[PDB]
Amino acid sequence: GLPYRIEAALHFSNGGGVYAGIDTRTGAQVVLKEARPHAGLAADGADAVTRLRHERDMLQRLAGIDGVPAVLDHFTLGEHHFLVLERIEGRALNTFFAERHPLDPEPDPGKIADYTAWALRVHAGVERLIDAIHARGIVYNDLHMFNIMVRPDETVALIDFEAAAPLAERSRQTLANPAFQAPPGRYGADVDRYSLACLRLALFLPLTTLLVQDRHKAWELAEAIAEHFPVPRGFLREAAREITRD
Amino acid sequence: LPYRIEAALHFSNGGGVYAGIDTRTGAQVVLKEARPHAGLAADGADAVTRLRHERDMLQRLAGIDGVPAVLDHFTLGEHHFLVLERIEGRALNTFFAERHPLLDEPDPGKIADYTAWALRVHAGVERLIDAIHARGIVYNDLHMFNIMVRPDETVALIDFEAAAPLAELANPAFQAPPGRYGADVDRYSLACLRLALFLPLTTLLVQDRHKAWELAEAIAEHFPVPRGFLREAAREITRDLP
Ligand SMILES: Nc1ncnc2c1ncn2[C@@H]1O[C@H](CO)[C@H](O)[C@H]1O
Ligand SMILES: Nc1ncnc2c1ncn2[C@@H]1O[C@H](CO)[C@H](O)[C@H]1O
Repeated sequence: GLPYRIEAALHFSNGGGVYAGIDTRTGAQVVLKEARPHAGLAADGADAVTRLRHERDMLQRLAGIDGVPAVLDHFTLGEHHFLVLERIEGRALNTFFAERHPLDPEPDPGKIADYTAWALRVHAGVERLIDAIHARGIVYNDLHMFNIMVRPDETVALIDFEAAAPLAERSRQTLANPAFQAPPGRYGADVDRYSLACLRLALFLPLTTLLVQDRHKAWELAEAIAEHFPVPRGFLREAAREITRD
Repeated sequence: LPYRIEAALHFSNGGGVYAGIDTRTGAQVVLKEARPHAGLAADGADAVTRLRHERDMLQRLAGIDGVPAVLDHFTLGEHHFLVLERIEGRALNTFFAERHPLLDEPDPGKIADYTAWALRVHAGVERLIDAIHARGIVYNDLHMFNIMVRPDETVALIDFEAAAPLAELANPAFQAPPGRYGADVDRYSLACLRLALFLPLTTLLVQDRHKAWELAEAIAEHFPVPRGFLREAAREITRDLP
């Protein structure tokens, strides 16, 4: 009875799945997230349905922001919740680290300068987006390469908002970034300020060194990037300043 | 150190999965990493805890064809790494958008090729799950996203974080039934998989398990699936309903 044709199974995790579909009335591309309840223990945490409704709430707080997927529809069949979101076209930032990173040992500085400009675009777009989210009273809590969409026109977007929370809440909980240890004792907009600094270095470091080097090496990492990329040098300095503020 | 990360595959609950190559032997490997306190869940488990648990399950299942081997595991500071063998092939869920939508006024030869293919894949999933139970552990996340179809059409399973000993839930297509335990949890998932291989995606998500017999009827009208196959699935899925 649905007006949506589900055409692809993208992901499933913890009672929640993500599918690509089609509005049959308009042909419009959509994304479907759905959740099923789990009667369980408190130690089990929030179930898929509870986390689905929080994400919908957060996306409704952020409606109208360019870079935040719109909520098109929501319904329940029995206790099966469905959340219909607009589909952000483009590629996630983590898929650029496959090819666009091996900037080989000795490459053409034409491509080096082009990449530095490109990376600074992406961080600036992600920062503007994060700023607009803070203006609604929301702190994204999960900023990293796997959540950042790079659209065909080079503008950016963020995919998963299940981890976002109101800014007024004061929570010592810090989610870790793929590259550096979670910073001890941070809340409010400072959590995103930290992830953005991590992203400023990650955009230039090769994947292997990303996972291996810890946050005490940030100063070394900034100086190393400066010698190999034409970055305005205080830009990298300020990232290492933010990552090592404790 | 002895690995070169080539691609960033996924990051969830403070844990990253990366594709890599052993710099010595040149072999393809999968890198999983976790930092302490990261991904702290309501039950006190962090990403290191889950990674330690996944290695334990993989070690108890060593030697089973279809369970990725544990190649390496080490720490770099407080940073834990788990190096697994790369399963070649495609995840079963990527076929559900490519192989079986065109089989809507369809070509009967292709309908038959797909049917024999799906019964082979499901039978291989059955044997893998049987060998795993024999080793005393129950898979818990058996569904199309966890099954790899290798080049030779043999199957493997991919994520063993959810695995647990038989001593001590929801499926993409249907709700988990109340109070099933032991190896019976895995056989419910296998039953759901039987109908899932033959249903269109929208009917999978929309139809609940009260309609199992109806969906089994619908499947036999499009596919040459033996009826006992579909009825064992419908019966197992409804075994505790009015
Ligand atoms: N609202 C949305 N628009 C486009 N893609 C979405 C999406 N929500 C999830 N995805 C897809 O999930 C994967 C990353 O979690 C994929 O990287 C990502 O494509
Ligand atoms: N040993 C392995 N061989 C191939 N792919 C692996 C893998 N381990 C994990 N993946 C891929 O990572 C994602 C989530 O773990 C995907 O679920 C999964 O495709």
